[PDB]
Amino acid sequence: LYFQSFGLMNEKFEAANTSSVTTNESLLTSLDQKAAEAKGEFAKAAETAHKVQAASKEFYDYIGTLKTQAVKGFEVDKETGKMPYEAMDRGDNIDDWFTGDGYTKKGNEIIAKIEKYKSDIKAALGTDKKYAGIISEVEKKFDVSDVKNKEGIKEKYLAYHFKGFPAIASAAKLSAWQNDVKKTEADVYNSALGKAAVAAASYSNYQAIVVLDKNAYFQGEKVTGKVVLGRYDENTKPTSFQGPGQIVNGQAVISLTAGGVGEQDINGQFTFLEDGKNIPLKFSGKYVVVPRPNSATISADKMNVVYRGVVNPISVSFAGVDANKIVASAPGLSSAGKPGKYNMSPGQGTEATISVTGTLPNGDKVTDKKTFRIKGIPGPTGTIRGEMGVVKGPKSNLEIATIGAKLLDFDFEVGLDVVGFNMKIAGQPTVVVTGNKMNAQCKSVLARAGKGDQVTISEIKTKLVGAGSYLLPRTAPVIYEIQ
Amino acid sequence: LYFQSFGLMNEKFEAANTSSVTTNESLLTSLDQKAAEAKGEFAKAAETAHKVQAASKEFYDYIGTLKTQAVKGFEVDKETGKMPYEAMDRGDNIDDWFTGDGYTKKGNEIIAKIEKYKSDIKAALGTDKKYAGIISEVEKKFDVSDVKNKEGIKEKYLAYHFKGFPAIASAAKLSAWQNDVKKTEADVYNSALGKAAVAAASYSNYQAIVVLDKNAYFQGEKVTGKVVLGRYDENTKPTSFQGPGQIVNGQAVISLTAGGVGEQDINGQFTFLEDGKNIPLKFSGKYVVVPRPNSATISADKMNVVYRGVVNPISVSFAGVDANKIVASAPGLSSAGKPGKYNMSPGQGTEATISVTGTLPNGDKVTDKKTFRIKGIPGPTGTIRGEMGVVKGPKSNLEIATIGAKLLDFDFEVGLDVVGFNMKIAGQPTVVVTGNKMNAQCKSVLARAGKGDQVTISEIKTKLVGAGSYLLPRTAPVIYEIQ
Repeated sequence: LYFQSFGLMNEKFEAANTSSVTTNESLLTSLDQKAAEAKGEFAKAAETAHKVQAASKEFYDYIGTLKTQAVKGFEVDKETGKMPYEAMDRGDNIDDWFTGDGYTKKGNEIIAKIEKYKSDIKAALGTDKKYAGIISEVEKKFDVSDVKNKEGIKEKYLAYHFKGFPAIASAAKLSAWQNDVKKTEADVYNSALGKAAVAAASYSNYQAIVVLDKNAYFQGEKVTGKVVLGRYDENTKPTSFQGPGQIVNGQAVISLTAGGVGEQDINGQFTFLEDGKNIPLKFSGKYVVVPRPNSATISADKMNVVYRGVVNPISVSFAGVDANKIVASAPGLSSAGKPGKYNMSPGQGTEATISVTGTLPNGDKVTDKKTFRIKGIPGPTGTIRGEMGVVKGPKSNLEIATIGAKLLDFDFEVGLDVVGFNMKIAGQPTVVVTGNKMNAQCKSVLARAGKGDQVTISEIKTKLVGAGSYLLPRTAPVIYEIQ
Repeated sequence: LYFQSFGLMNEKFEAANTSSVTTNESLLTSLDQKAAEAKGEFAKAAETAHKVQAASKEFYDYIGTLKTQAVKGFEVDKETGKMPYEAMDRGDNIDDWFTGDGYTKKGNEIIAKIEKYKSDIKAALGTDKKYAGIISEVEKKFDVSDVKNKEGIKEKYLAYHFKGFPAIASAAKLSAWQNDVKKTEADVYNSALGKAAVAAASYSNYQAIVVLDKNAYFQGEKVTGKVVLGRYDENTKPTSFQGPGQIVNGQAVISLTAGGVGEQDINGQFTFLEDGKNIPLKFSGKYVVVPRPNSATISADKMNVVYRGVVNPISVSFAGVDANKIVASAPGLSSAGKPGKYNMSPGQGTEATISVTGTLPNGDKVTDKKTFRIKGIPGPTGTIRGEMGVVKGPKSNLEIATIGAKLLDFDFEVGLDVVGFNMKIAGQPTVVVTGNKMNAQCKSVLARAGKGDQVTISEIKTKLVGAGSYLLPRTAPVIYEIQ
């Protein structure tokens, strides 16, 4: 009596099919957008989803053709659109599917179509575990093997399910097959998106990398940095990369010729188009350009000497330390008026040690020292009229002469003054003289001298003026020969 | 006449429900395993999936209770398990759902149960776009508002759908509701896994980082490295991290006190448990420990001197260059037998330039030079019996005396020999002597000398032996005074 119950079942199933076309389209679009934007596995998943789209459509559409044939000759209402369910109690419309016990060319054609759907779905989806349940359900729901009846004899699937059935019951069964196709379809679209995203999120797609803040350290300094999981995937395809390199497996191998001097930046970015928004991941890498070593230390080992009573210029440098962060100290040491330039006037003793402390850019203190031998000024050489050794000329020139002293090859500009000496001519005692000139006593003692006679000037007392004033212990004697 | 068609519909739907319990369990397990292993978004998705599990179960089970009531009093076959479909043409069993036009306490109870299912699903799933279609379908399929009949009057949903219907038709409708619950369930399990994995794969979860091979360069050197997308996500939870730091947002901030000397490694790993396998991502970070600057250059500016005819020891060093990679050259320069130690014996000229080339660890060549002034050996001081100036004693001591030369405060061990001199006593001409001893001519010339008399020894010819032999131009004179 109740054909309305079959009418309602068909109404329910068709409403699910109409709702399904929009929801399945929306799921496919999500997968397409994800594939176009992120590529990799999402492009592999979209390829699968579209193969299943075409196999589901072919079958769904073909089912619609069989439904049309089942409801043939029944006028759908003009406004409501619903068929007269009470009038649909015979399956006369689908008689041409079967001949006697078997099928016609049409019946064998339906079976081959159901078969093609299962085969296509099986081929589109792989052998992958993620899809094994989807396939098993398709093969179960669409198992077209002969059905045993109450007697236990086998009946051909289409005859068993549709032969002599009410037209409305047959339309409801076919609408239920359409529900199964739409369900499987959505299952694949949601399973494909998930399989692809799980693969993209796999920790097999990274390399552990140490990024230290600097690569060179001194002992005791805090080494600082991070260890990150850096993407290492072929399927990682940035929309763009700006920087001194090209993308290979989601990374950029970078190179550049080191800039002039100081701290330098390696700036750029990756951009990713994701869910309609552009994702910029900017970077500012850092390196430093240091000057190459350029200062050798070349010293004469016997020359580490400072003279007492003179201003000894000293140069100080400490490679690896800025000239402004170098401090030299010692007794007798002062600044000379240029960076790293000092003056040493040694105190008492045999050695003078100059100590140097440098402050490194990290604030570290570094120390070195050098010992210089303190030497007394060399003995000057006595002179008569500025000549050394044996001075010749008239007796007259000796009487008005100045007794002096010279320091030969001495690299220091000093003042030398004779404060006394001893004069001697044969036959008369030595005259001790105060001053650098011949006494009235000298001139009288010389009255007896003439051509050939030598006058010795010895025990010359030389006063030096440099950094202080000193009475030098020894000056070489000088001789005058009258001619 | 056909109750078998309703029997088959119910058989189909129940077979889908039995198949669904195992497939939905398998989907939930995948999500649970992923949540336990990778956590983050997969734990958020599993929380959603379990809320929907309990709401679907409550409803599915309650539907089973209504089905039992619909098929009450019908003996299922002992072996086959199938109900007698022909015998089930009345809905007498579910009469207690309705009273007159309305419902009983039981009928209102079914409506409240359907309502609770939709509300629970709506509450379990959020307002998130990924789940908007799932919710819309639940609200559509389970819309329990009054249904307009053929006359256009509204009929209560349960009365319209189940009042006076064949028991087998009512069981099939309820089994179809069960199919909808299982479908929605699977939809949520597959949508939750996908939403979570898409979020985990989002490029918003990275920082672009420059990892250079070194941080310090000289101008012109190839700066080398990579730029990687390093994971920066709170939801990135490694199973373990070994290294000198702790994990914060999928990264490890690392620190250590720099080791002794040379190339050092920062070794460790991240491990991730994924799909039953442990994923080890090992790292070996590199740093170098360099010695702090320790060598100052302290020089006496007036002392950059080398003497002609002597072996002048020179020291050479070049900070930033290994002692074995330093090469010094100059005319007169040779090795002294220790690293960086040389000997200079200058040629002709006023200056000697020592050039130094260093080879840096990268093979680079660095050059510096220093000019030294070449000075002739200072004039020696003449001696009689090894005494300088004015030598006193008997005439006897003068006759057998050796005339010599001394270099005072000369820091070089040389050989000095007198090869000639001039002897002079008053009243007699100068005696020119070959040798360093008093001639027979000298001894005869001295026969006339006595107490008080001075003898001058001048024009001393000194031969020097150092690095070669030289006749020194000037030697200071010496005087003898007989007493």
